Amino acid sequence: GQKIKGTMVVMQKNVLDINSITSVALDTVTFLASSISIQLISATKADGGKGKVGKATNLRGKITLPTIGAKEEAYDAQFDWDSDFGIPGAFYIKNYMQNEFYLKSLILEDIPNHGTIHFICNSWVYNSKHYKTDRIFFANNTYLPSETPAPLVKYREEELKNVRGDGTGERKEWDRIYDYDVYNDLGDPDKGEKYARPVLGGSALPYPRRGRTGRGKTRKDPNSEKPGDFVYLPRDEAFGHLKSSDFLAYGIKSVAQDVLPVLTDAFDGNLLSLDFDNFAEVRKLYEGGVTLPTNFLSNITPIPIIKELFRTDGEQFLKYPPPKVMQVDKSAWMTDEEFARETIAGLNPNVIKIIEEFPLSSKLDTQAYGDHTCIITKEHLEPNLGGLTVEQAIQNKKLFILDHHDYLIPYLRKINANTTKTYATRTIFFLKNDGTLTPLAIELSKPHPQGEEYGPVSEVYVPSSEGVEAYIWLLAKAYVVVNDACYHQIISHWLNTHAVVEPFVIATNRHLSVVHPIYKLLFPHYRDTMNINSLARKSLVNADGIIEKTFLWGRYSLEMSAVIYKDWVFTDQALPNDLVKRGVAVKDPSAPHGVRLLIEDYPYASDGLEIWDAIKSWVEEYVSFYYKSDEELQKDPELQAWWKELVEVGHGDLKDKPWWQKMQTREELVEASATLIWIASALHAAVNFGQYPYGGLILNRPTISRRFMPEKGSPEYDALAKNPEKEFLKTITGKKETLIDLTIIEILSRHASDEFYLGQRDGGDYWTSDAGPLEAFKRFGKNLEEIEKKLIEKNNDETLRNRYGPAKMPYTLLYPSSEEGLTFRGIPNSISI
Ligand SMILES: [Fe+3]
Repeated sequence: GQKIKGTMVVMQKNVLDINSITSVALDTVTFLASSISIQLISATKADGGKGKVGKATNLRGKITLPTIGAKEEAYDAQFDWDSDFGIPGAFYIKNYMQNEFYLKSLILEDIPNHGTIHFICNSWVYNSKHYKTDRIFFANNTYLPSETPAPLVKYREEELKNVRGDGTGERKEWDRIYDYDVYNDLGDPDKGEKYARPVLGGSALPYPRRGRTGRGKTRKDPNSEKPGDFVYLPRDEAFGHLKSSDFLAYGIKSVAQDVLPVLTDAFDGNLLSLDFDNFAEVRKLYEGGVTLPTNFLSNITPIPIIKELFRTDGEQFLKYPPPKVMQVDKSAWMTDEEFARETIAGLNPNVIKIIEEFPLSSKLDTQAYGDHTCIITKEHLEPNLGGLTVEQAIQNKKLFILDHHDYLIPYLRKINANTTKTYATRTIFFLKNDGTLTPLAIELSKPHPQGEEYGPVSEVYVPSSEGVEAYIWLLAKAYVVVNDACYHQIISHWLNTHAVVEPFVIATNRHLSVVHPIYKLLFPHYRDTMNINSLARKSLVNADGIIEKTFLWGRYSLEMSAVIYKDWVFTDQALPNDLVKRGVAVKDPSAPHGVRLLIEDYPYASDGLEIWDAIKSWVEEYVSFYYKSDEELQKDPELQAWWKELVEVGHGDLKDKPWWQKMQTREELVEASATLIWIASALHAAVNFGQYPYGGLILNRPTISRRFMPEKGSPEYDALAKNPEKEFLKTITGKKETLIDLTIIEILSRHASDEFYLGQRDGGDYWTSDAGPLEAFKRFGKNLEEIEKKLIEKNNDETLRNRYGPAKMPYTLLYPSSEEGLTFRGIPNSISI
């Protein structure tokens, strides 16, 4: 059997690059007798206990397959083999070109007595000289460890060592070394000792690990990593995009680095007035944009990813879309039904919980802070429409808190010590008999000037519809949104999804071979996570980044994630566990998902549960194809090393916590897997894709509070009485930070046209050999089609008002699919923004 037809498909560097090529470039084109060489490794025949490798073969072709793909080149080789080489199930490759190419696949056809073999690569191959060992790629055969080809056990073992790479050295672009390190690269201690931030990782501050980058330490701090112009992530975790509009992390680097300078100059040099006057000025943002004169612009130029990214037509511009929560009822945002609806069906839809006892305690110590008990008590909780006692309403599963109190208090002196004036809130909600919630009171806690020990200085507030007191209710509500928007951005979003998924991406690539059942299960749920977190570490959660300067906890934000993380339990992220812990549901096996929801028209948890079991059934089906027993899941060395390093290093600051699955069990594997995918896919989508639709109007979702509350016939109070729009505007997020906020969260809410949503979407039809899982993944994808149909139904039911509101905004967030753009819908597989 003479020649086996290999035919390789690839994408060139200039095609997945934001700048490279013209027309005629860095298009790298005429390939022949060396440019690329391939050796075939044997699955069947050995030399020792290692498959035969067979003769460097040049890529003697270059034309059409003819359905190759958009901007994909395909090569061809005729490999001279026989039979005593055996069947190939792996290959080594060498790039002799200057440029790297994106290798997609290699199909091995016309192999005698055997079928056409598939290699799914989706990896870049840089020049041969960058590598000690040449690139190895296995065929699409899923193999548990004690299921490897005996010529291939040593290449599989060898390949996982090279991805692991020792814990030394400064990492390069072309590398694929997954290793961990603490968050010690957020500060810039050398260019001022005020930009120095603490390490998030270890004894003192618990946190997950980030990808190791190995740059040099700082001059002033030997235990903190210097900044870099390039932040490293394992090469294949940074995805290119065939289209320029889809480099959204690049458009967010370019906000932080490029747009922000211009704004800083325009405000400073007064090309722009520093603060908004009416609420009609704020709405014009979305009606005509941020304008600036020709001469200023033609000098401070260009930043072209803010292209038809913001579609800034002509000139004298920057441009925002009208947010959905303002598209149809412009003032819907003021209404207490929209204020409370958004707790259940908004931007940050999972903080709220049941009230178990009353008064309402403080879980912080009295010798150091005091009596931080809630002063929302009994009197003001019995209103217009509220026949029950507080004691009947908790009895009846009708009274709810939004506690933004105790995590805030130790950090509040510190938060308020400069340009930001704020409270540590608490907010009681009543589930009205109509299925909707409403606010019954807000205690605003202020620090207390005679020390932390005689604090707080609390003030309760209740609904109002009269004169000036209307606006005091509004400002009381904004001091709660302010508290929540930064609990969102940081905890519900950065820590709970982005930050805690990183150790999973790293632990899977280091201990679970690219050929493993479970590597391939998890794998599509990691798409661009390491890339958006490396740019978040460089341009968003850094000393003076967009998150500190735009959101309330400021310089203390990420230090606060570490302490809130002291309480992060992985088990409770699973959506049943979550609901059951907050008390907005109970385990009722008679009920549809095995849980009865106490707030029954809670749109996030209602659609959520539908998507949770859709994920959990598939990973259970999948896992069953590969483990017929708990005792053979235990018998897997890679999997047990995956979970061992994950819980011990990855999230090692909680490594001795009692809730960690110990992976002795197939159901332990199934919930561990499903929780992860939930976090990566649906949770993240729930808390992220509704950021510009809801918080794209600072009125509706204010990020910073600059003044405190007007008291009683105060000059502040009479100024608010005179014109209340302006004093409100003076309390919340002022213009400059409104603009940087808005530009980030708009990009952050966009779906790239090349996005991979849950279902149907992985990389290739032949990502595995196994026919069972392939068809079990089309059924899971059909299942989501069906579930979307049930969700589309609940948004035509005009009975469920919580999924519409004063805002008239059908809660489209957990709809598993979507078109590109800034839809209020779609569930990607992963944290891709
Ligand atoms: Fe995100």
